[PDB]
Amino acid sequence: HWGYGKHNGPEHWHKDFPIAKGERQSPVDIDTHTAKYDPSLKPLSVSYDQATSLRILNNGHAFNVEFDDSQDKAVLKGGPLDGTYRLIQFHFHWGSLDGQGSEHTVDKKKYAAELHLVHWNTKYGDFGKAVQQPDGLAVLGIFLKVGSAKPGLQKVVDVLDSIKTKGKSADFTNFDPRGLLPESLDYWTYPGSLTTPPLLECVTWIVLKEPISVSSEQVLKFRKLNFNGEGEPEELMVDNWRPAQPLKNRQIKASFK
Ligand SMILES: [Zn+2]
Repeated sequence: HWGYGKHNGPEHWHKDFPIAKGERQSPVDIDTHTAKYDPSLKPLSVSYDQATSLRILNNGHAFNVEFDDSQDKAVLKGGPLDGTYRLIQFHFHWGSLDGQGSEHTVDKKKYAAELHLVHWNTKYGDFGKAVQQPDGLAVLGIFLKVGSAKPGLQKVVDVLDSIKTKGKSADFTNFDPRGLLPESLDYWTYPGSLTTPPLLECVTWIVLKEPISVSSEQVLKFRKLNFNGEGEPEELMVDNWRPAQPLKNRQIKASFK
């Protein structure tokens, strides 16, 4: 169907999803000199103490670590947000080479990968209703660079062998997403979209300034995943990132000077 290849990749998505050419598409390049420091932006509140991970799934485009979102167990508030948003899943985008893989860029710099922690606004009741609203989602984006290992990532890396191909899932309980955060919660924010079809313009993006470091071995394991299902020709799950889209009539704000 849509994907990341030569014949079905991002430049083709507008044919099935015309919002791909819309006014608030993501990702974008973050021009750090043009972003506006906004002193009215509050610190982010990340409350992940009671998070309940359940499962990890290869969906053919990335792998999602899924959470129980039927109660306020893992929530994001504050920052640019005016409500309570519940964590539903996180996943990554990454490259075939360490020099690319992120979706957002910073002064045109591409990082090796990018983590998206996806949350939905509880005033809309469920994720499927939230994506139909302009303030439905809050996505926390975190850049990954290759250097020292991230100890909190290793449990994810080690299960990937069990979900090599599209449609495979595995039990994945007791995973603590706090182990994926950098030290600082300084962030940029702007209004945008899902970065995969259906590309809905429902996201408040919150992109952290500080990257996390992961080891070369950790990202190598991401690159052993497959886009295909079992019993089909092997297509490595790499370069599953959408490039930067036009900023159009949007302002990126910074929580820091
Ligand atoms: Zn994503």
